Amino acid sequence: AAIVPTRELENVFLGRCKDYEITRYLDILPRVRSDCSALWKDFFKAFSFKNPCDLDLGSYKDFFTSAQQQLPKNKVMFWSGVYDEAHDYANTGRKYITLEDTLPGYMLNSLVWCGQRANPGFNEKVCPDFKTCPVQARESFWGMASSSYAHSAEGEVTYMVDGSNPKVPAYRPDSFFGKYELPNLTNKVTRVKVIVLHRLGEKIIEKCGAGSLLDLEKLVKAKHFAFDCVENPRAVLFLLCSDNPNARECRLA
Amino acid sequence: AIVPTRELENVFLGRCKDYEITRYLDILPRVRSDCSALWKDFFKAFSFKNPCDLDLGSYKDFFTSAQQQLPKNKVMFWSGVYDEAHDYANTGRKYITLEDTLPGYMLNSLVWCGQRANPGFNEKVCPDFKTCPVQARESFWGMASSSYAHSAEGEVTYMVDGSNPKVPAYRPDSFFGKYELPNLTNKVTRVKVIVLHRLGEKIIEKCGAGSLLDLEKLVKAKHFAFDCVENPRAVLFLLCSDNPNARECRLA
Ligand SMILES: NC(=O)c1ccc[n+]([C@@H]2O[C@H](COP(=O)(O)OP(=O)(O)OC[C@H]3O[C@@H](n4cnc5c(=O)[nH]c(N)nc54)[C@H](O)[C@@H]3O)[C@@H](O)[C@H]2O)c1
Ligand SMILES: Nc1nc2c(c(=O)[nH]1)N1CN2[C@@H]2O[C@H](COP(=O)(O)OP(=O)(O)OC[C@H]3O[C@@H]1[C@H](O)[C@@H]3O)[C@@H](O)[C@H]2O
Repeated sequence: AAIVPTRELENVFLGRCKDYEITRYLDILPRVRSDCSALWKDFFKAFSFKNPCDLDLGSYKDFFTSAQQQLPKNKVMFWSGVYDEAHDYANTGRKYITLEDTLPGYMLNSLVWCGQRANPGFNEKVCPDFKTCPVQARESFWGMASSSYAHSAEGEVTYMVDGSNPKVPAYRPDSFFGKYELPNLTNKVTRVKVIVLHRLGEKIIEKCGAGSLLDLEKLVKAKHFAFDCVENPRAVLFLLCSDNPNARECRLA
Repeated sequence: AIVPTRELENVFLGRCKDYEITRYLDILPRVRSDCSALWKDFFKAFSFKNPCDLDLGSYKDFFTSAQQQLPKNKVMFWSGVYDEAHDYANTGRKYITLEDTLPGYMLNSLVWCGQRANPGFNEKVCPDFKTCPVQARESFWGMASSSYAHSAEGEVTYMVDGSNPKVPAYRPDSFFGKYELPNLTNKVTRVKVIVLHRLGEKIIEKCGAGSLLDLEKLVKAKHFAFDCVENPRAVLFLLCSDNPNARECRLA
């Protein structure tokens, strides 16, 4: 019913922020104008002195306005259900960008924090489990993060999905992609390129042009973008094969 | 002459704090010293001295403060193959590299040097990696390698470039040759060499020949077991991911 928050949240935030500013993605993403301390103030204002369950999509809006970078054309990737594979393939910004390579994504990835009403306005020892909050509160931070990131995409965007999960459709309207990313693609986007990941040794569940992927195809087209879809394209298959080289799908000529 | 990192202390302390609270928590222990104490040891090694006035001892206190116990069988060394080895080690999930440990993570890619005048480090320019004598040029990374190799236990892995016509896969004067191999202790049981044959490039070096034979001789003389493989499938597949039309990557 509870989760342990990250210790020294301000120090971690500011330390990640300074590391990023001087050393990370230097030739891949631009620097943000606001200094780390200003970004901290915006971040801490969004959630402090508020019950976690009262947050909503607007809570972190000003922080994301300050933190948002212009993103390289054609390079933005979204992912659903395949965090490791999508990040491994995107290769720390070198092939695609993910939210986690952007400043706000990088500063807060993996961290846990919570406001409270009593002083000092946040809790550094215990946080309620967020499943108890309404969905707009639970999704307050990462939901706005995704919206702001998607809204900055231009050119082709790529969406990597799990095609091997019989319980979770490749495309779902209520996922972060469906709820915060796709609806925020602007007319600067030209094409949605879907990569369907079929895990090695698992029954194939979803296929391009069928089920939820056909629903997605229709929606992308109704939003006036080009669309393509590939299953385990060679480059991704080789990546899966590196972690399971003796899988039947990885046999050499 | 090369460009020093801006805000060196802010970056060191920011990476130090990030690492302390959030990085490698399930694979490497925390160190006892706080980030401000580690800064103090690091800074005193080079500060208020001419930028070449260093030797292997200069960062002794920093490295002893920063050294972590390392996961048995998980240590990797590398020469000439930065991206491939780091990609394969996969930020500590499969192997550890020096760059995943606290001191390697903090200083990786940074540039700094001392000067005599206040503030005791040069924020404008640092010497090219060739103007200082060898024991000074290798002072920080040499001792990082020494300390790291000395903490290795069980099987260790070494990835080398077998496709470089100018530079042997193994050299006694590389960091591995000079600082790592000689610091492997009796807790090490086996040196496992992985030879990278870059895709589409001529093979220069192979297991059981050339400098790999020299290495095998030395490893055995230390009573460690030895094996060597060229482009083992897991590594080949990683290479292929970035170049899937290469002839080495044709599938059944
Ligand atoms: N992260 C690092 O900067 C680093 C630097 C030096 C040494 N390591 C460690 O020694 C082993 C790799 O050095 P070594 O065996 O000499 O391999 P390389 O031949 O690839 O050289 C390693 C780094 O050394 C850099 N390099 C570049 N120029 C110089 C130089 O003039 N003098 C000098 N001593 N090193 C230089 C080069 O860009 C490489 O990134 C490895 O197992 C790590 O545990 C890591
Ligand atoms: N804690 C984090 N959460 C999230 C990041 C993130 O970096 N960290 N997220 C999302 N997110 C939240 O974590 C899950 C993963 O859902 P999952 O079902 O795997 O995929 P979604 O489409 O819901 O979310 C992935 C989407 O938003 C970023 C990243 O840029 C991807 O393109 C999702 O349901 C949200 O509740």
